[PDB]
Amino acid sequence: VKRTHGYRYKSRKLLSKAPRERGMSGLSRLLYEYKPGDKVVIDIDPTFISTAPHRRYQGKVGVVIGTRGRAYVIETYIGDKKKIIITTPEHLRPHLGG
Amino acid sequence: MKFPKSVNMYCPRCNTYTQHSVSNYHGGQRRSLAEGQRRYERKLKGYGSTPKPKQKRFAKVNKKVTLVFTCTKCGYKIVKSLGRMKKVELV
Amino acid sequence: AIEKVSKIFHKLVGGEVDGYVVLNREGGAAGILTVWNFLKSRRWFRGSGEPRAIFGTRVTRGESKPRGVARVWRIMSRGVAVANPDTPITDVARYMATFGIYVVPVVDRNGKVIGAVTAWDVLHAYLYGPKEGREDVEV
RNA sequence: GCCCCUAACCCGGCCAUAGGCGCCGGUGCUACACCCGGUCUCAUCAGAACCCGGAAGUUAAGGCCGGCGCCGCGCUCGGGAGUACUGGGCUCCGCGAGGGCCCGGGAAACCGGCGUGCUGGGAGGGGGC
RNA sequence: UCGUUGCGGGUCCGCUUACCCGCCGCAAGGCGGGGACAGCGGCAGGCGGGCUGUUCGGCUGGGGCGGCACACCCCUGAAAAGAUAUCGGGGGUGCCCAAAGCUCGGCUCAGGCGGGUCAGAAAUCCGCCGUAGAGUGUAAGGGCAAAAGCCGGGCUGACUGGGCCCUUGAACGCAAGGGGCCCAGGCGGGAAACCGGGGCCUAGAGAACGCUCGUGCCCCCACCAGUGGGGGCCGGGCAUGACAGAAAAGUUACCCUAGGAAUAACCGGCUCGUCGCGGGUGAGAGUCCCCAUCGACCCCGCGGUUUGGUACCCAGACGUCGUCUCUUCCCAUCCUGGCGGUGCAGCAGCCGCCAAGGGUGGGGCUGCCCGCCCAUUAAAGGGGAACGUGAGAUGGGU
RNA sequence: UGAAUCCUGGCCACUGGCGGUACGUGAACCCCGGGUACAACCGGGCGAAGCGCCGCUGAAGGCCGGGGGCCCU
RNA sequence: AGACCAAUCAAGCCCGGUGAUAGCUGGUUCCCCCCGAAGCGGGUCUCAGCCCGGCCUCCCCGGAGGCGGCCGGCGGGGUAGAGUACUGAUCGGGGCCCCGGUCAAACUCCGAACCUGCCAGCGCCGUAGAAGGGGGGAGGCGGGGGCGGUGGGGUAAGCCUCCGCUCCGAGACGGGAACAACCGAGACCGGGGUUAAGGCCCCCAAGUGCGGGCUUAGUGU
RNA sequence: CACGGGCCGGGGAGUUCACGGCCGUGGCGAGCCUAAGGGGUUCAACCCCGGAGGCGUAGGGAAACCGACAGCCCGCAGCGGGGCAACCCGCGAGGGGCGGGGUCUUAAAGGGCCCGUAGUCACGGCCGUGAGACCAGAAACCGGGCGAUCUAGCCCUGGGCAGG
RNA sequence: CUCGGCUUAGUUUUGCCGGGGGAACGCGCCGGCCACUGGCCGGCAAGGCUAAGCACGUCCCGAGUCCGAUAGCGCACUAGUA
RNA sequence: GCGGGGAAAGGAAACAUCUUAGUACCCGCAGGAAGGGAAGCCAACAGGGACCCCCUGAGUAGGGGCGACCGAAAGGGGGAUA
Ligand SMILES: [Mg+2]
Ligand SMILES: [Mg+2]
Ligand SMILES: [Mg+2]
Ligand SMILES: [Mg+2]
Ligand SMILES: [Mg+2]
Ligand SMILES: [Mg+2]
Ligand SMILES: [Mg+2]
Ligand SMILES: [Mg+2]
Ligand SMILES: [Mg+2]
Ligand SMILES: [Mg+2]
Ligand SMILES: [Mg+2]
Ligand SMILES: [Mg+2]
Ligand SMILES: [Mg+2]
Ligand SMILES: [Mg+2]
Ligand SMILES: [Mg+2]
Ligand SMILES: [Mg+2]
Ligand SMILES: [Mg+2]
Ligand SMILES: [Mg+2]
Ligand SMILES: [Mg+2]
Ligand SMILES: [Mg+2]
Ligand SMILES: [Mg+2]
Ligand SMILES: [Mg+2]
Ligand SMILES: [Mg+2]
Ligand SMILES: [Mg+2]
Ligand SMILES: [Mg+2]
Ligand SMILES: [Mg+2]
Ligand SMILES: [Mg+2]
Ligand SMILES: [Mg+2]
Ligand SMILES: [Mg+2]
Ligand SMILES: [Mg+2]
Ligand SMILES: [Mg+2]
Ligand SMILES: [Mg+2]
Ligand SMILES: [Mg+2]
Ligand SMILES: [Mg+2]
Ligand SMILES: [Mg+2]
Ligand SMILES: [Mg+2]
Ligand SMILES: [Mg+2]
Ligand SMILES: [Mg+2]
Ligand SMILES: [Mg+2]
Ligand SMILES: [Mg+2]
Ligand SMILES: [Mg+2]
Ligand SMILES: [Mg+2]
Ligand SMILES: [Mg+2]
Ligand SMILES: [Mg+2]
Ligand SMILES: [Mg+2]
Ligand SMILES: [Mg+2]
Ligand SMILES: [Mg+2]
Ligand SMILES: [Mg+2]
Ligand SMILES: [Mg+2]
Ligand SMILES: [Mg+2]
Ligand SMILES: [Mg+2]
Ligand SMILES: [Mg+2]
Ligand SMILES: [Mg+2]
Ligand SMILES: [Mg+2]
Ligand SMILES: [Mg+2]
Ligand SMILES: [Mg+2]
Ligand SMILES: [Mg+2]
Ligand SMILES: [Mg+2]
Ligand SMILES: [Mg+2]
Ligand SMILES: [Mg+2]
Ligand SMILES: [Mg+2]
Ligand SMILES: [Mg+2]
Ligand SMILES: [Mg+2]
Ligand SMILES: [Mg+2]
Ligand SMILES: [Zn+2]
Repeated sequence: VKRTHGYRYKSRKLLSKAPRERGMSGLSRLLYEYKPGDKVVIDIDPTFISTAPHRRYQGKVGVVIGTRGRAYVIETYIGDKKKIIITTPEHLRPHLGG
Repeated sequence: MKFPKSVNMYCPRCNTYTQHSVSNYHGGQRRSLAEGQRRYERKLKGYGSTPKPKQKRFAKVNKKVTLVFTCTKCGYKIVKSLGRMKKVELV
Repeated sequence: AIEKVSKIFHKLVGGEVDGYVVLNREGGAAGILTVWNFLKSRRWFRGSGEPRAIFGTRVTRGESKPRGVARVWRIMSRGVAVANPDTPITDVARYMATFGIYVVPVVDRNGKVIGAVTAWDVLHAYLYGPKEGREDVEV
């Protein structure tokens, strides 16, 4: 039977947490202020799944283009196609590697 | 599912919230002067097979629930769909 | 009752059900269909097989094909006793133990079929009791 | 104002080395508490709680600090172990499923050892500008 | 039913001249009967395979029956980025809810223990423990403890007008559907922050044409103005589940055409579960005694001899069962030759080994093959050769 | 159906055919009302056969099983 | 008897519509030169067809960066193994607990090799034109072999169905006795030389080559 | 051991038109071209006339209706300056981005389409769609006619059938 | 006008045929893309004829980037013949 | 050439409305041509002025399982002119 494609269709491992990470996450990711040109890493937080980007963007590095209210507009790539991810900071981490 | 007979709803004409009476949508009667009905009656005249398709196999169990919300202040009517489910009971 | 036996044959032989309740046009119990109906009578049977070894000859139909398929009511058990929700379970158990038929139709007051009692239902009553969310009515 | 040093208090980050059980001590001008009342704001079955007004009593408890033991947890430590597993090559073995050699990576359980919160800002206190 | 359909009298009666039926007559016309009926034409409803045209879907370890792997969702397969198939495995979906939706506050669950009037395993009360062992509508997976659960207060954001992005649809074209972030209008809850464009997240989903409803001091309708009516743009609904959307039943052995070894039947190839044959093991039987003869429970094999699995070759074609006739080969040997064991006294029997030179026959029954049977016999073995051999026959069966 | 001869059982549920008072349904015409300066259009009334319904029919196409106590089902 | 109706009948013959239509089968005619595929994804009354993408080719615009490799910095991941701690399975010992043992595609405290994102460098390609864009023409939308994922299924299969590198199809030639895809290796034409795989008793170019040991079965080669 | 050809000679398959897209050239250019037809000719050629009409020059909107650029930045070529060169700097057509403008929707914001120049006519080529459409191939269906010397049935009128 | 039908781009709107109904008269009648009303505009159906300019090819004449005896018409010939 | 009767195959990748096509074919009737022809017209308040045929309008309006596909007229330029 063909693969089904719901928005979260092969995400058991990705959305699972170890026992020591159970419960609410810390709030420091909320407090980073990103400006255009900043580099961020998409690190999905499973306790806020409805605002999380698609599983294909986990671990990708994007560039902040701007803000939309409280979300950040991030320019990234899936293979060769440019993608625009709009997401809240709880699903973002600063990329220190350049 | 039960649904109220009166709700407080935004009225675009009044540009404010007003009380709205709720009722089921009922389709009006097909009028013989409708252009598509005039064309059909023309097509039905003369010899030939039945001229148009007529569906025989149906698959939906329920129709979409459509409700008419009438503004009690100005009479503006909003007809909205609540999705496909069995007929609501207006309470 | 008017269904073709080919529609339900695999579900019986494969054991996915222990029997069928056969309904008339009004939803009443016309009868019962189990494997024993297929063992008692061969009115349903038609031979088949792989294509024949047609070589060096003029034969125009090399493979047997089934064309007139028997209807269910032609081979069903007619006139089975039906049960009501207030029917004693011991009368059903006596029937099943005596005749080895493990399906009994259940009808409402108007005779319309609303379900059936299987031999697995009877065992459940004798072993545990009522099913979840059910109450034992007076007999 | 400013800079530096610095307990318990306030706001935090990481979220057990911070948790849990038991035992032994320290701390009280100030600060934190327990504490005293219910007219007022507010509150409930209940001034217990919440909220308000206080300051008689107390470090018995909480908080904070030090020590010991056990459990739990942590560690870029020793062993386990270059073991298990693995990327690349092979006219190398085996009847075969499979194994072996060479180049490159390399665990985990467990046993032992060590550890048992660290830290950012502020008030207060001390010293100078 | 409209017309043919006329004339008198009060829907009814009558009449004849229409019209119809028959007789006579070359014709003219006469006679009799019926009679505004019937008959005939148009229109309308019913019955109507009598006749005409067509449709009788797909996937498929050949087709068919079944199933829906045909549209969706979760886990696994899936090989630690992404993608990933099979008629692969385990399940689910075509809803339900005015709350099971929004928000604010308070609280803590399953279970256990101690005490307490009925009272009890389980009711309400006091206390202690309790990492979630509960709950969260609904599959599965994920999330959640001053909550995402339970209770209570106030509500309708399951809102109007729009924009951008993600997924469906990987990198890489491409519906509908779903989700996210916002701007404006106007609200709900809240001290505020903030949250609300349904349900904690991942499923419950429908083009064109047609119709219908909503909306606008809205646009158009043929020289001009008016009235009725019609059309248009924007949005909601009515449906295609074969779910990127025809309106659709059989049967052919009377069959026909185009093709296909993309695909079955025979033979061949591969495989050997099945079939046949061999070996290891030794519980147990054999008076005693495992192995004279056996061989439970298990295990290792060989053959290609039954049956199946597969679909590689052959559809401009390899003549389809058996038998007859005729030749040859194998050995896992039935007899004949040699040897051994025995639970071998003799007569017989049983078992093993070497050995394929020769023999292995005649009948009854059935289309058979196989098998059963009859009288003999040293014995009346089994297999292979395009299931040897139909350009050799036969033609009983299929 | 298939000479003759002895015979030819039970069943009208189904599929057909036929008969029928009432009732429901059932087209065009027609009538009434609304609408339209007229129409289109909208509603109602009347209502044939037929169908529903009730009966007859098997030398019509055919069918002829269970359970229970000759009886019931 | 679906018989027969002029060798024609489950619907005659003649001429006409008519060059009926055919996603199917057959055929499709001179030379050299350049580049050079595909049988994958999605949709389709779709499964022997077709369309949109991937892959080929030709032309043009554009204008400096690009990435089948490696190192490092900064990240992601939950497979192999491991474990039996959550959810389950399971054999024993000891007093619902403790100890030992057997397991897991739909279990996971841990956790590689490995793959992958951004940046910097190396390496290579690129102004004789990177990225990007436009236009014309396609073919093709049946694939197959080896090796690897115990991939998943199956008794197994020269079996079915996925994932990846390479090769055949579309690739000559040497070796493998023959032999598309095994090994070696990539061919403009002629000649000389040296090697690869593999071989060197004869067939058959090159050793009846060297040391040690084993086998007596022509085992084997 | 898949199918086709005995041999030889001769014959034997992408064509034409219309419309569309694109390319390579040629003419003219904010314009380009004539059609039918007319006059002349050395008479289907050729010279001249014919501008009807078609396409372009402006778009948006269903429609009523309304109706458009030289402002800024980046920057290839090129040019200029400096430098032994490397390279740096300036201007910068075309190209790219913004801004501005026309119009539709909306209460508006936002959003859609469009705007600061190139077309048109022809010749050759490739491809698409129709026409028979590269060549060969059904079983069929319909129109109008022909047939009962065969055969099937029947009607009218003749003939035949030893012997037992 | 109405009903049925064939047809037409003719669409609530083309032409006609058939069944049924059926005018008026110049102070009238008809048309102006649904019907009606008012205005304006244009006309006079239901009778008949009509040259020229246009289709065709048995036939005659001319021409040709056409074919050249398996080609070209079936026929270059005692071919619509045997 | 004029009047009438009148298909299917094929296409729509099935098929019935539709198309093919008022075609093939059939029946009737003329001429060297036939038919048409002298406003109950077209237009839009400005004006054309019988008819047929050619070029255009134009694959536009419009018809159509609004699918395949079908498809004018007025106006303009000509031949000729009564
Ligand atoms: Mg897919
Ligand atoms: Mg949500
Ligand atoms: Mg057949
Ligand atoms: Mg009458
Ligand atoms: Mg009549
Ligand atoms: Mg029929
Ligand atoms: Mg169908
Ligand atoms: Mg099929
Ligand atoms: Mg099926
Ligand atoms: Mg993955
Ligand atoms: Mg849900
Ligand atoms: Mg809450
Ligand atoms: Mg899709
Ligand atoms: Mg893609
Ligand atoms: Mg969906
Ligand atoms: Mg007009
Ligand atoms: Mg589909
Ligand atoms: Mg053979
Ligand atoms: Mg076979
Ligand atoms: Mg066996
Ligand atoms: Mg033994
Ligand atoms: Mg076999
Ligand atoms: Mg094959
Ligand atoms: Mg072969
Ligand atoms: Mg052959
Ligand atoms: Mg042969
Ligand atoms: Mg042959
Ligand atoms: Mg032997
Ligand atoms: Mg044979
Ligand atoms: Mg023969
Ligand atoms: Mg032979
Ligand atoms: Mg026979
Ligand atoms: Mg026979
Ligand atoms: Mg009888
Ligand atoms: Mg027959
Ligand atoms: Mg016929
Ligand atoms: Mg026929
Ligand atoms: Mg013919
Ligand atoms: Mg090349
Ligand atoms: Mg083929
Ligand atoms: Mg790296
Ligand atoms: Mg493992
Ligand atoms: Mg293990
Ligand atoms: Mg991977
Ligand atoms: Mg394929
Ligand atoms: Mg492969
Ligand atoms: Mg090929
Ligand atoms: Mg070789
Ligand atoms: Mg030599
Ligand atoms: Mg062939
Ligand atoms: Mg041949
Ligand atoms: Mg074509
Ligand atoms: Mg036909
Ligand atoms: Mg005919
Ligand atoms: Mg005769
Ligand atoms: Mg007059
Ligand atoms: Mg000739
Ligand atoms: Mg010659
Ligand atoms: Mg044709
Ligand atoms: Mg068709
Ligand atoms: Mg057809
Ligand atoms: Mg004339
Ligand atoms: Mg004339
Ligand atoms: Mg036409
Ligand atoms: Zn209002």
